[PDB]
Amino acid sequence: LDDFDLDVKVKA
Amino acid sequence: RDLYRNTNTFMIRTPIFSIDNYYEFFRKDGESDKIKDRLLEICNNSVFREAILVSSKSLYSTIIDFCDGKEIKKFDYFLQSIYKYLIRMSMRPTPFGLFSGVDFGKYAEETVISYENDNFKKFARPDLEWIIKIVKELEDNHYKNLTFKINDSIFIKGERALLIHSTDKEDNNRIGEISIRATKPFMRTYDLAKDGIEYNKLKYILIDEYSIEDESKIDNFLKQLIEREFLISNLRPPLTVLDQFDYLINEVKKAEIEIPLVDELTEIKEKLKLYNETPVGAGEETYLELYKKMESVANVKNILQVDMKLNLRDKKINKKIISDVNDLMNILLDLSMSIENPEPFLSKYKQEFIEKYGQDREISLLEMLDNDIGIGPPMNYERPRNNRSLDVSVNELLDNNVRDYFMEKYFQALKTNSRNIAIRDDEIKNLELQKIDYENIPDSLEINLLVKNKSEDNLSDEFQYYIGPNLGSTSAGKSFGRFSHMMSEPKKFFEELDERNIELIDSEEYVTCEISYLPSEVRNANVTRNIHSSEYEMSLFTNGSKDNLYRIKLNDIYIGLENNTFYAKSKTLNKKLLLTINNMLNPQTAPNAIRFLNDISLDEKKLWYKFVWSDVYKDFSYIPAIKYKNFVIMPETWKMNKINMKINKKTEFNEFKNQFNDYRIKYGVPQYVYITFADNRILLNLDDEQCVKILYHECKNSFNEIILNSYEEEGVNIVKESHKDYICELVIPLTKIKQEMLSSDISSLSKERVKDPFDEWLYIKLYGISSNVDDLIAYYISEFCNELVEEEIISKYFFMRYVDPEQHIRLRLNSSQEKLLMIYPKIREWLSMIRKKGLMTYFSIDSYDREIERYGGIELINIAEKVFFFDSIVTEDILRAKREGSFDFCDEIIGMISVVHYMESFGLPYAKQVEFLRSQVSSSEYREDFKQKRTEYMKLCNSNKDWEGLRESEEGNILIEILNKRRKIIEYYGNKVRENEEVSTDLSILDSIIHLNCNRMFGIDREFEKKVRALASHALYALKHFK
Amino acid sequence: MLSSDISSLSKERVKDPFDEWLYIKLYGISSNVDDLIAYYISEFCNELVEEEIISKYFFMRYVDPEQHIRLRLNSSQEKLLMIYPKIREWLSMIRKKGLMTYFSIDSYDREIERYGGIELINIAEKVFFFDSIVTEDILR
Amino acid sequence: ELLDNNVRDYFMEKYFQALKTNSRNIAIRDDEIKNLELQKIDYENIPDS
Repeated sequence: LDDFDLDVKVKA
Repeated sequence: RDLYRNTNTFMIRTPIFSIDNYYEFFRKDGESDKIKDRLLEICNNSVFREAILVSSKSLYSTIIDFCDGKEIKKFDYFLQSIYKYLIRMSMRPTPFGLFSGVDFGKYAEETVISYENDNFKKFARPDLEWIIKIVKELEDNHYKNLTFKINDSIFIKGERALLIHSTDKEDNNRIGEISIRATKPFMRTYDLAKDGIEYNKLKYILIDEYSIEDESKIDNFLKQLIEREFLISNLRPPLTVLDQFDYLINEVKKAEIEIPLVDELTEIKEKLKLYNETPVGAGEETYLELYKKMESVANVKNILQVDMKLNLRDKKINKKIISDVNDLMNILLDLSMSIENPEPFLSKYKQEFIEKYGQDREISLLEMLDNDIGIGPPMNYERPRNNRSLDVSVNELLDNNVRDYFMEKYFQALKTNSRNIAIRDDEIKNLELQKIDYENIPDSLEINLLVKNKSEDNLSDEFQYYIGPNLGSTSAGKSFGRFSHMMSEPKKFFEELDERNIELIDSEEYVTCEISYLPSEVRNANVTRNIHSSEYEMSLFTNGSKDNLYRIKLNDIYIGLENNTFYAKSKTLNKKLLLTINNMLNPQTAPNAIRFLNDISLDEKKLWYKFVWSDVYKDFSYIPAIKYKNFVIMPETWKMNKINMKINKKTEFNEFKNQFNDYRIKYGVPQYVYITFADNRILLNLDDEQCVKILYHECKNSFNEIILNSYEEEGVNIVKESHKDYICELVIPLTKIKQEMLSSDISSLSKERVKDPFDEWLYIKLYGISSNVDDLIAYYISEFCNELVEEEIISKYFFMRYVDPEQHIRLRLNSSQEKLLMIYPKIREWLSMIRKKGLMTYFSIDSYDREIERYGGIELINIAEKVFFFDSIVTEDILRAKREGSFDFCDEIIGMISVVHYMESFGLPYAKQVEFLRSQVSSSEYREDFKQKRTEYMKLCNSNKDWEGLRESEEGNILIEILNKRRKIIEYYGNKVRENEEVSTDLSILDSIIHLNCNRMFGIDREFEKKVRALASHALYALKHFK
Repeated sequence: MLSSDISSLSKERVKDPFDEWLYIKLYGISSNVDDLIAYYISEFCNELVEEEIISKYFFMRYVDPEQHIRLRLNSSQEKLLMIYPKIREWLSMIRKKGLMTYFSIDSYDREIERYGGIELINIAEKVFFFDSIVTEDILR
Repeated sequence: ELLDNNVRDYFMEKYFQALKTNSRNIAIRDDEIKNLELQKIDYENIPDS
């Protein structure tokens, strides 16, 4: 993945 | 003796109506009974109408319709709401809205509290939800003009960056963790925006450093960071300023954005000021105009927050009240010593911390609480729960004598039909409880008191005190924090509190820090707005009021154990933190980090309102009042269950009524009681009150906190306006009277600390060895391992005995990886042969976690591991000789000789040895009679010349020749330890190696080791004649 | 099936470390599972299977107080001792990314009677292998 | 041992009302135990002798 990809992970 | 002293001021609370309006409305001062009329006579009251408007607009509209004569749909819910609000406005001091007010008094020689003509000033301020909505809209539209800064709660774990929570919400659920991939551009931003950077300044630097070639890539990156609150703008106001709205106006003026909004905000500010000047009851029209104007800028459910100030004429109280509180605190702190384990979950967490990290390390706060890379939170924390299957059973270990004492009182009260239980100083003194230490007394506290004059027959200051329903707080200033904007000068109050807190602690090592954080449900933050006078500050998800020189971060706090109590430290400052939270935020709803920081500020301090009897009487449905001299510590309480109140969810009224009167007659419920959630005082000889009670009871599962308390039905009130009585409550803040190697930088997963299997170390655990440990160690392990050492396949080895549920032997071999993999096939054959004889069951290969800090650092542990090698050889020789029958010394004599030999060879002079052994208390008296063998011990434990008293026989000669293999390495290790300057108190290392030797020889047995140390201390003490 | 004659320490039941089976327990993996399994374990273990260093593998999740992954590799002792140095490098690389903390090598205690005896356990252990492959594919 | 809360309340109320009226005994009854809504015992748990 590119440097500007932020693999957002959320817990709820 | 008095433990606590008063501060300069206290707080007064009073409802807006006198108690006359309560008795007049419930046909007590008038015999006439009618539903309406009184309802019309109150709904047309201006003060009542405005008080309702500020709190509930829907009910205000319904009241207007009812006054117009229109058709009210329900008219039952309407009546219940009106009754509840009237009762609250007449009888509940707790300040909220325009129902009740606050003021601040002073101590004097006499008590006089009176009302002025111009009462009840208003203090209206915008709500936090409104401000945050406006801020979010502004930064969503005009982000290009703003300055951004990095969030202080960020935590970087490997290749991800995390936040403790989120202000936003996921669909309809909270967010417990947001993690993003910590790429190189993110780290560059994390360094640039450390203390604030303009949007363009950051964007163009990033474009320059990567060239992107697509500007829409950088814009989306930064926007995604901003939306998730990894970057915080300058528009977001601090919670610790005295005015959030003026700060926002100034910031938007500085940014020069949305010019139409700037003038509108100033207009709202001007209109908001006029509303504050109207008297109570006259502001109905202004409030509606202001509300309509504000709602046009940002439409939210809550827009305005209103508080009022009593503005009393005289506010003095007799300073004698401070002696009575001191008597109460003396007796309450004396009783606290009867509970041995008042905080079971934290007490277990201390053991987990000690087992994992030892006692010579400091662990980051956010790493320690992590489930993966830490030990997780305590077992009662609800935010991310511990995902480990540990046992949550807990026992506070209340004394049996006190439990018996409190049951005789209850029995006697029931038998004699008395309504109260009285405790006394002489009775408590006969229990022979332990004395409390000055180090366990809390530093400050607050207590809520309802003061009533005992009788008017004498016109004297005979006061009767009733502790309030909430009992106070655990720190002075928590209750006063919310009202900082109404005090004349709030800074002087908190400055004095901070000065007194500093006075009570050792200077030059501590600093004061304030924890402020903006929750996800910003509605809960309206009570978090407060001032403070602490030196430093830690603000999470908002801007701080301090300069960057006085700014703390969550990833900077380090936790440690000293004297078996937690403390927090700042790595950059190198100072311990004295944390404060000047508001009544409930910790249990906060994230794990905030809740843990709150806990350790009270670590090992007695909580004054955790009563002893609360556990004794928890199973009863009736409890009498508990009194002490002129204090009513607890009110008389009744509670309903399925046995005495058989009420179904379909039960009809007029059957509840008949069933409830039986309850009243059986348990003797008085006429006036409190329903203790929100409906509170109720007159049981009135049909509407019982309707309220049935509505409350049926909904609340018929058991859900349906607790009735008696009313304060003796004495008279002290606050009077001309001739009308007002119910008054005092908040009294008190302060205590004064009575006169961890810097290691090795990380937790460093290659120096954790060794993977076959990584220069082979670590084996042997299970099922319990019955033949000595034969195994003496004959099998010894020969195989020494043969390996002689062949030069391994350089050294050592062993110990442990228990992870099941007992086992831990054996560690040292060599290169190649040789360790080369001889493993032969080790399997050896272990199979051992198993075939029934000496063991199975084994495992594990990771070796070295105790670097415990044995003097990275340079000295390499020598401790040779000390262990030679000690293991000596242990094997001693066991083998003991089994072969070479000598017949008892276990105690061998232990004593070994301890004395260790101390003598390590270099500890005789002048210190008796002090060293006594340091663990064992030497006090415990084995003075068991030393009845004085002569033999005194002959054997004397080390003069060359242990001449021991070399008198062949058994002793063999024993002393076996031990001398261990001498030179211990001398070398002691010399190197005392040569180091970073290592302090080398007596900690000596104790550790002695513990290890005793464990090797005799296994897991604490009492035996204590006995050996005590006997050795006694034997050394008796030899004082020979030096 | 309760009439089984296999003793509790029989060589058929308890397998010592590297005794035809390499049994590894990975700790500290709670938050990143389904990425470790989907991407890291899958690619390394299938590469070993294709090279014919091991014949099969399977995994499961358990809790001995702390949560971990149990990974079992099947091959001869010589190949298991020859390939272990490369496994350490793999696990160090996994740790460096924060995906795990530490591991141990343990004894494999086979459930002979639960899966039909001594002749059918050898087929249950292939059922487990193919099921592990399918699980990895579904997660990915 | 996880004793039911309803039975605990039943016996505590019995004890309280015995003390209040100065009675020397506590009397349990079939109809009172019927209203507790307890589970029914199985023939496989009754002791043989």
